[PDB]
Amino acid sequence: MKELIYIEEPKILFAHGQKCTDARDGLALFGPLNNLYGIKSGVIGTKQGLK
Amino acid sequence: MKELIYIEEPKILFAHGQKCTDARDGLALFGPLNNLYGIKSGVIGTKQGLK
Repeated sequence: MKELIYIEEPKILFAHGQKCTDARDGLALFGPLNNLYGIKSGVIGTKQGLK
Repeated sequence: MKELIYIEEPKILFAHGQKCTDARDGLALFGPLNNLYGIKSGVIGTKQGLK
């Protein structure tokens, strides 16, 4: 037989120095790294498409 | 002796549809017309000058 070696799943850091393999799970529980006060979004498109 | 008329003071609109001749008083009581979630301020200068 021929050996296959497994690499440990990398961890991505989130807010408060917390680590988690999953991005969605870690982000939903610990939050993002920096504080964005708000997203002032600009919208361009059809008036029907704005709805 | 010559005539001298007076014009009514102009009013400026604030939040909640409220009007006030002054701006400092108008903001101090009613606030601005639109809401900015936050101001992300970037600073360029010396280390001493950032203090």
